[PDB]
Amino acid sequence: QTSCDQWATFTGNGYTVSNNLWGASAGSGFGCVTAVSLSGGASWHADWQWSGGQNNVKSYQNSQIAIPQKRTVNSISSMPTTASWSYSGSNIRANVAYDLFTAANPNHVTYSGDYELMIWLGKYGDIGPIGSSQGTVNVGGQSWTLYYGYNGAMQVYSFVAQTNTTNYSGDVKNFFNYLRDNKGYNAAGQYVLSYQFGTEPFTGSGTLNVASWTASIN
Ligand SMILES: *[C@@H]1O[C@H](CO)[C@@H](O)[C@H](O)[C@H]1NC(C)=O
Repeated sequence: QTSCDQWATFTGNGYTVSNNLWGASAGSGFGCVTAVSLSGGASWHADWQWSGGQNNVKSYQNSQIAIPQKRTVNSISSMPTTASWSYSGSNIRANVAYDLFTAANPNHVTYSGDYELMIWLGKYGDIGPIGSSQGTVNVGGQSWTLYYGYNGAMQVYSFVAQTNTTNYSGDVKNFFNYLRDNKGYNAAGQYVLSYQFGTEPFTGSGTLNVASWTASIN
């Protein structure tokens, strides 16, 4: 279905599509989400138009998978995912990214945590991730510009693709493994609270079409 309501969600078959316009207050405009199909993955698209709040994210329209029982990062064997998307619009200042929160407390709220892991498959405009660049890193056979910094008490790591990656296939476990082995990330004690994919827009007008998205925890 379709909806532009601030907190609309469409759930089914282990997937949830959310408008999640948490930053609508920061500007003028709208955001709508359309869930086409949630069978064997999520096919959907987000449409929006925003002005004002130059560097304030207006929302994170996204698709995510249900996680019945939280497990530690190290205990998980693989977190495979595939994504086929495209962005159209004008003066697009936004990204396309996976978003995952982890915390030592397995019952932690799922929209935040000790850490936030982002994987930006796309980056439009002069927008910037939380923190500062830590340089280039290789994960899953692809190069990424890694960003790190605090957003309050929470630590945020953002792996930003160096070219828009519209057809992606990877294992999120590779990213956690990188942090565990290079940043002292406590993979043994951190639980994966969420596994999401969507777009954080700032200004402009755009439509993120997600022809296909799959994600799972094994
Ligand atoms: C993604 O595509 C837009 C539009 O061509 C471009 O401006 C931007 O630099 C690209 N981003 C990356 C990470 O290549």
